[PDB]
Amino acid sequence: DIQMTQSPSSLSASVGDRVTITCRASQDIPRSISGYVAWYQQKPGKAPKLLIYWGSYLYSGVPSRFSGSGSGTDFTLTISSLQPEDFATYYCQQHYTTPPTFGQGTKVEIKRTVAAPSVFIFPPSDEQLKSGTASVVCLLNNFYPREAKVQWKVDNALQSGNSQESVTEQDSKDSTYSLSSTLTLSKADYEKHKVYACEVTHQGLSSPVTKSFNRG
Amino acid sequence: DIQMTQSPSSLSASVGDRVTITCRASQDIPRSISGYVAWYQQKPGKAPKLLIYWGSYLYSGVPSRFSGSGSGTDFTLTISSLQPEDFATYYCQQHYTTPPTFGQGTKVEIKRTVAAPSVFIFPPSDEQLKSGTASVVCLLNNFYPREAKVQWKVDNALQSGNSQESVTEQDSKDSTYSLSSTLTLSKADYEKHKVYACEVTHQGLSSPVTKSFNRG
Amino acid sequence: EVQLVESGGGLVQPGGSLRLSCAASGFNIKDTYIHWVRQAPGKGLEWVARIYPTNGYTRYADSVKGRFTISADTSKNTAYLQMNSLRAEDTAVYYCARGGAVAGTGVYYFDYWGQGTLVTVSSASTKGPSVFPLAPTSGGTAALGCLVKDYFPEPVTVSWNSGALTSGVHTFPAVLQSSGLYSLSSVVTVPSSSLGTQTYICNVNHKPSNTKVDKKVEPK
Amino acid sequence: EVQLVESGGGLVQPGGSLRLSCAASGFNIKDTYIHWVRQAPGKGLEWVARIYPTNGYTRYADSVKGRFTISADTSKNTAYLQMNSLRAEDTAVYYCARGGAVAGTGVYYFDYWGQGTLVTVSSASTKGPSVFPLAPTSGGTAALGCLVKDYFPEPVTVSWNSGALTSGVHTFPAVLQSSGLYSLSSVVTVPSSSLGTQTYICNVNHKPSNTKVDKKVEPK
Amino acid sequence: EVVKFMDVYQRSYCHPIETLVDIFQEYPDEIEYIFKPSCVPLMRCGGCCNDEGLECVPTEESNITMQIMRIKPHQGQHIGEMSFLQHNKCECRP
Amino acid sequence: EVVKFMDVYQRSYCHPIETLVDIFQEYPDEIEYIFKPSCVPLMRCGGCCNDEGLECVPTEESNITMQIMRIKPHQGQHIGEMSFLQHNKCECRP
Ligand SMILES: [Cl-]
Ligand SMILES: [Cl-]
Repeated sequence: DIQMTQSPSSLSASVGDRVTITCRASQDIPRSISGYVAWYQQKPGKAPKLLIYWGSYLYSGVPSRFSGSGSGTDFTLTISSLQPEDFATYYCQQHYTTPPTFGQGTKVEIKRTVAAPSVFIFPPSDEQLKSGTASVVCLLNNFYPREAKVQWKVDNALQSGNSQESVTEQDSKDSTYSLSSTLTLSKADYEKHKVYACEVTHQGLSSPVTKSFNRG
Repeated sequence: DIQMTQSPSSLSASVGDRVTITCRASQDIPRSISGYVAWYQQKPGKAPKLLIYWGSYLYSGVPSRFSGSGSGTDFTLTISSLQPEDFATYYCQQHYTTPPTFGQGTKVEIKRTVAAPSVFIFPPSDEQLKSGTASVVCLLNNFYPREAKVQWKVDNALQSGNSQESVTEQDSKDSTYSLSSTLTLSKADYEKHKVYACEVTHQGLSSPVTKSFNRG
Repeated sequence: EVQLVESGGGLVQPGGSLRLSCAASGFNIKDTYIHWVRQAPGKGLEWVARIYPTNGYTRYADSVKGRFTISADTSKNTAYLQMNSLRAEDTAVYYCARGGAVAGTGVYYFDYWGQGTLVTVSSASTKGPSVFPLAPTSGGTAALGCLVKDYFPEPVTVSWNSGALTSGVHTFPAVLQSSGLYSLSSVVTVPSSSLGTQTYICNVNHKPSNTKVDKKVEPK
Repeated sequence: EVQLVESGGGLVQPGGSLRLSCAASGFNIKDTYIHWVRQAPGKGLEWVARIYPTNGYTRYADSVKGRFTISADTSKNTAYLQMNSLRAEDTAVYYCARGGAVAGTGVYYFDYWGQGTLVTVSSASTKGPSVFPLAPTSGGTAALGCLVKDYFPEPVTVSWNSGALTSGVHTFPAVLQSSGLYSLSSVVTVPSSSLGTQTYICNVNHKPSNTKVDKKVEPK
Repeated sequence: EVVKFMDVYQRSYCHPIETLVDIFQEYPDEIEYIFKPSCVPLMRCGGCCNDEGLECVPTEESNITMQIMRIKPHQGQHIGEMSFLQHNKCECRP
Repeated sequence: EVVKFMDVYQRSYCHPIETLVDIFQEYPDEIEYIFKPSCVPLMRCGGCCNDEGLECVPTEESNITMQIMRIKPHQGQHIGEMSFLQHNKCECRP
């Protein structure tokens, strides 16, 4: 049984950069032995695709900026000029023995120019306002880097414990993120108040951006 | 058993001429078969020497003017530029089978410019004149071609039945012949007569040459 | 045109059973290894099992040996994984994959993968979602969306205008509410000027509950 | 330096016997075929016999089978021909010859020949020769010689001045006299001016009679 | 100073290669002669298919004619024109 | 269109020639792997000496190192550096 240790665990690099990812086999295999590792790319919610087989051969249809090498215990995947569509997790796999095993992955993020979010706020629908619940949504669209803070204000008052965020995976063409924050109240407590605001902090914004509506 | 028929039986050719001699095997052998014939040269009173082996290969030390070829039943020895020392009998030999057999030979004579004989006559010795017999000798030296007539005169009278000729083999350097005629008498009949003459006819001589001595 | 199509995923209870299928095409499974490989949510890839269809030779990961059985029916060109005594840690996307032939011998890498089938091992019950609109110049562009709320298990899909509108669309990863149901939002950015005359419909699909809802999203 | 040296020829009576030897040197007879080949006077060459010395395999011409036996003694590097029940038609020069090795197998041609040994099968008896001088301007050159008369069997040799004078020498083929003995003359041409001061000696040798005579040849 | 997997694979794979073939094999019913040389260089199917249920067999063949010394031992020798089979295209089959 | 006796003799005679050698022969104690390719081109002593009491044997030898796929069947595969014997001079001996 070979375990494969993959490194780095994650990295951030810019378009055109050379990226190098390594895989080390746990077992003592000498340098005369090679060609027992394959590498895969997995984009979010997709099946892995094979990139390199038998240590260093490029699989048909894979762009030529991908290559691999290695021997003994030590293998390498190189991306010679990183593209935005190379956002992915990359996995090595040994087939020196059965079971074949996978490294645990390297998450590659594309570092790009700073872009501030566009902010939009959404009242709850009347259809939901029946039911018993009110959901208020804030959206931060197409921003980089990923760090951003979102503050919900209700009649100037600041909220906590009633909001959940989701963030998209890095976009495969422009390298941006979007984020949603969902404020969840009882219909009761919703109907008590007038102004609902979303305040957004981000490196791209020289000062906080706030979006709001009044109920009605 | 293969018999080999060699042709020609004899020939006369000039220095520098190309000479061609053939050998035919008696048995039906097809053209895909070759290399079973050797050729030899025999000079007078000498052992044969090998010239060509395996149909067409030149034996080491043999001049390059000699060559051979053939197939099936038909073989050829060529002398590309005949030299005076090529005076010889030439024999083929088959070794397709045992017994190995020889053709019956081709006698090669060198044709050269006409040269008249030098004539000398020799009285019998006194030592022999004891014994009971007298031998008189005429010599024709270094002549070409080989045809020559020798007439013994004793006191003008012409002799018959008491003379034997010998002729040398063609000389290996100048291509000439010499000839001796020996007149054999009883001492009795020798001592009866005064003048002894040798008369010589030859193409090189515009008229007969005569040599003589008187007994004493 | 090599394809592998997995089916038979879905919700199943602890201790329960489930059979997965993989329908192969563009090749004979006779000539290759078939494998199942799974991926627990947010985690790495873990090989589970392999079949050599001709002779029916099987191998398994220790984590699944004696509970899972892999097989292949060469006449239907289909591979199966029978899963017994399921626990929560078996929850994952399950992928079928092949190892083709080179130099007259199966390769030990995975050259084609199907798109996977989610298996959720849980005691909770199926709930279909309610879908609420998210209605709106912020520099000439409006955003709109659909809040897809209270569903179980995963997954949900969302298209806009029957799959015709895909530019500017972000469908957010589902979050699990402290209630035990999922929610997600899907948004799109469209020209502000378009709002009077053009319509925007989100098509939500949650197959586990057989729910299939269209919802129009407009101002006011 | 390959050599083959035949001996043991000579006169022998009809019905008699004779053994010929061939001493080889510069090679091992072990590695080759040894042959005897003969030539009757004035005739062609006729193969008689062959030996493969190692195993002692023999082959013969029909004309000699059951009367002749060929053998080889590898330790003396010598081949033999034992000749029985000799007739006049066996009269000939007998030559030993070899067929060397090429491509690890004996060749079937004759690559070296010794110089031969004369065998004369006759009822007549040995007679040594009497040697008489042949004594002499015919254009500045004199001829002289020796008449070598009444001998049997062949051959005779003649040199001039112990083999020192060979230019201008002709030794004639022997003729058989109606008496049954042979005679021949040998002549040389020398400068006429030389006759007063230089001497000329013919050295005659007839080994069958053990005769060995020198004779001075001069005018008067 | 190490031959690379794809060279090897390429050079080893089923093809016509120059091969020294004993003549006695080609003419196994020869009681009469020994041959010189005893073996001849012919283009023949050599290599691997790398698939136990396949073998490297010729498709297209042509006769070549050679001059061979035929020795009937203790009897004689001659040079004979001998026909030998040659392979021009090899290919992997069952 | 006929090969001449001295060419043949010359081409057939004992020399190093390119020969396809099964790997299983070179490593006959291999229980563990199948090999790809299964045979490799090596310079080896081939030809005839034309003399029953002689054989064509190598004088001077050198190791060559190649990349071979080693498949442990139903277990896995890898690429292995394998040493094979080569003949640089051949010559006829007893
Ligand atoms: Cl197992
Ligand atoms: Cl016999």
